This record gives sequence, structure tokens and C-alpha cells, in this order.
Amino acid sequence: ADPRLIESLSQMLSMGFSDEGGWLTRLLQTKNYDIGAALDTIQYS
Amino acid sequence: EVQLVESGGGLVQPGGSLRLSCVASGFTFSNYWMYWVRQAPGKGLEWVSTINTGSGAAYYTSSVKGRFTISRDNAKNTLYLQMNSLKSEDTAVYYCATDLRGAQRGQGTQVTVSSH
Repeated sequence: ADPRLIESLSQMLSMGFSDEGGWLTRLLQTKNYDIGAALDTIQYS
Repeated sequence: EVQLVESGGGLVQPGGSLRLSCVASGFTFSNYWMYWVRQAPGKGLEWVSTINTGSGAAYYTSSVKGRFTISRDNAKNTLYLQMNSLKSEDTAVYYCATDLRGAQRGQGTQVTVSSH
């Protein structure tokens, strides 16, 4: 497992998000493990 | 129970600097993901920055990264947002919130950027 993904995923898990089905894992992967870029996409639901 | 009081907004020139404060009470502020959100003219609430008051991890939206800086004073129960090189698009009512969408926010402070 990539430690840069584990760190970003754990930071976002503490924010209250889930990883049901791996949606948050896939999001951080498409956003280069950028939490700010991931949070911007989440806002644009 | 939960109370959030913002302050520090005002009218500035393009490129000016401001610092917003937000006094929090009624919950565990010293270990919490605190947010700054803003409502642009005629727009909806959008997140600006977030920080975990326990660890210190800070994250910003793409349009403000490098220009804004979020911080906190756990001993003062205060959340800060240092704003530099302010643009016209930064004009908004700024709230501190306990969530990304700004559901539990304060009354907010006004930041208006106009050339003088």
C-alpha cells in the first residue's frame, strides 16, 4: 500500500467521510492524493 | 450551545491583507476539524480552508492556496484566517463552520475588495 494514499485517506476519514466501496480511495487516486483537490470535487456534488 | 462569532472583515484594495478571527465555544474546539466558508455575491456557500486543531493539518481550496493561511489558538478558542493579495473574486461573507458545507456557522463577516 502506498503510504501517501494511507496518509491522505486517514486524514479524510477523520473528517467524517467513509470509504464505502472504495470511493474515497478512488477519488484521492484521481486527485494525486491532494485533499484540497478532493474536497473541491466533493463540494461539487 | 455551539457558538461561532466571526470578526475582522472590511473593505480593502486589490492586493490588500486582512485577518479574520472566530471565537468558538460550546464544544471541543481544541481537537476539531474547523472550516472557513464564504458566500460570494449571488453564489452559494463554498468552503475556503480547513484545519484540524489537534494536529495542525491545514488544507485550502484551489483558488486560495498560497494566498490564505489558516491557524488556531487553542488557548483562546479562536480560529484565524490570514488573507493576502486579495482579489475581487474573494469578495464574500466569510463564516467559520464545524462542517464543510457551512451548516453550523456564525453570523459571518463581510470582506469587500474594491480599488481605491
